[PDB]
Amino acid sequence: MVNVAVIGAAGGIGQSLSLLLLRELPFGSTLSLYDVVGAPGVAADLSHIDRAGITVKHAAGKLPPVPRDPALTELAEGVDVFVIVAGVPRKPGMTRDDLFNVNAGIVMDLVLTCASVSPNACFCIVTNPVNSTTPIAAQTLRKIGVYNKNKLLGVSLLDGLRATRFINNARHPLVVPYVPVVGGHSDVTIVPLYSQIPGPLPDESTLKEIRKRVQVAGTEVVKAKAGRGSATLSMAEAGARFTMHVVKALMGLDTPMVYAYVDTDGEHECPFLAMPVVLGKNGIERRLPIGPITTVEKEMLEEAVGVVKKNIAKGETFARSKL
Amino acid sequence: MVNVAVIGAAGGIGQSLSLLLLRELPFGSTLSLYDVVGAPGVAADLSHIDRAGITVKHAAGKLPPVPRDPALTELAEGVDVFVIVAGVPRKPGMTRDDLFNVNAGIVMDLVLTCASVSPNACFCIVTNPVNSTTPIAAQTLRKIGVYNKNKLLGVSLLDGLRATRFINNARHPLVVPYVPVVGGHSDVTIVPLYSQIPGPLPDESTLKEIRKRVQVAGTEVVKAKAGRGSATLSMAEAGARFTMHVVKALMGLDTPMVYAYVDTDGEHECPFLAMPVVLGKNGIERRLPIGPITTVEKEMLEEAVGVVKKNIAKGETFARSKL
Repeated sequence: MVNVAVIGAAGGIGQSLSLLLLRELPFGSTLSLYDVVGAPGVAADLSHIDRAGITVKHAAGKLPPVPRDPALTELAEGVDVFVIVAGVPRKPGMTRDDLFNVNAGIVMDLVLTCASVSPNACFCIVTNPVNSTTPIAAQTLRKIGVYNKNKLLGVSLLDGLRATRFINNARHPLVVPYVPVVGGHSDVTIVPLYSQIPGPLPDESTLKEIRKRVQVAGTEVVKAKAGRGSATLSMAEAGARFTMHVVKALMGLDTPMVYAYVDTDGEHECPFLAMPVVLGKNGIERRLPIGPITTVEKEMLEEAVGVVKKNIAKGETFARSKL
Repeated sequence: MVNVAVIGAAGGIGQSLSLLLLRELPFGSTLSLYDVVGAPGVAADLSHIDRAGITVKHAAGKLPPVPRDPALTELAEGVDVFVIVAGVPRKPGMTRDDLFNVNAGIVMDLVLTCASVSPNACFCIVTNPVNSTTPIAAQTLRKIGVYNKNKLLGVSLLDGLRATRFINNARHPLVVPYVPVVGGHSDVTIVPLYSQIPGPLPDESTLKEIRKRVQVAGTEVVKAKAGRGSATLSMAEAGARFTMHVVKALMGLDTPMVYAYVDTDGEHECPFLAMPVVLGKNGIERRLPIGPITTVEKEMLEEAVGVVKKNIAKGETFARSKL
């Protein structure tokens, strides 16, 4: 029925992400686990859970890393959704440029190897920075001639998790299930649109602080972790729920409206944007307009788009330099 | 409504366990997280997930570990369920006896510290070996005079997950939701009762191999992890699901029949046994008979009880030596 592959399944994010998918994947699904170390152990661990009708496959790549790993090529056969989660997490000790360089090459190799075997699969990019790794994946897809603009999804959902949580904490018992977050998935590019959710809002004073908190929430966790790591459990929650939305859409079990960092297909001047889409059996089914926003929200989006464009260009420049 | 504390929440097991509890705890619950390192980060991580009506508390103990940590004493206030999941990994250079001694002393300290503040809480023992750490907890409860035989629960459910999974793999598409597992929670003490599940069974040759695999499934994962770790994801699944059974019973939301390593009251010559109980508003509500079993299952259980008695005596001997 559906075969979902977690590429990078043995890291801190991948393990919890894989656990969530194992518990929620519909009966008859297959969970495929790839990592360059620790994949057999994660698979054995998860295979012991009493899911009925779930098959757990795995493959171990060569350490130290080999490009176009033959083991990944085998695993990628028949996969419908690739969750690209491999690469380094945003932990202290690597700049936002260092993270980009090693992770860009990792995303390139993995997407290249996976799409060469399963070119009609969906690709959910959670490897950071998704503002740049998503266009890098697109360029990789373009290079081998299998790019489908409706099957590449940069996972921006964690922003929505935080934006929803923070506003719900502010006006409890008034609770909403989601908050639109558009633009990008980096501090300067994250734009929550609280004006679009029902109910009275806090003063604009408090609102400014909550918006800022959404944008620097990743740093908030690194600080709370005394610099010993970054968000992994909430990261896994966002990656799984979004993968689930894609899976249910592929199966015709839902046509969900989600916010993701996607190819804009000419609907916005920016080539890629965190924006509302509805998913169907072919991936992105409809690109929706962002909707009415406040002047202050428009100002945030204008500055966000400015650096999103530079994020994209950086990723595309790296990609063409390596082909 | 309910306040569930995960004691050891920053370990591999604790983090995924806490993640599942955050996703599953009913609206209005409180999730409390304690660890000697990393508790603030795990709390910040989980706090960003868009659960409505869930409060996330944490407390950071001293490191190096100090007895009766006052930070734990504060967080223990008002807790209904303690998940003791604070076992230390066995590092190269430690004897198997050394491992038992630090884990037994850890269970003793944390039960002592928590029960002194919240003596009517339920205690779910996940720290291994539960065949011995559960009687150690009981002896600790008895010394401070707050022992409730119905609220001390050794978590043996992972045996049931593997026993259910392996038999479902054997007879698919014939699927059962659970398999009775009695006796203990280690190697020779684990006794699956496949004779009690519906449907035809494999021939006794295949059955012997499946039971053996349940008994040594823990090392199956250690092997698949090249000795660098043990089952954490499936351990977290079992811990969270049993904690959830206890939580729903403390509320008026279920009276579930579960299998757990518990004080047998007067029902068995063995003081502690993995056996069927039904949980209610006061913890264990009914102790149920193990039921009819095969001559082979009877023989396995006889060998198991023999070592469970030794396991108990070992734990109680350690407990008496430290008060």
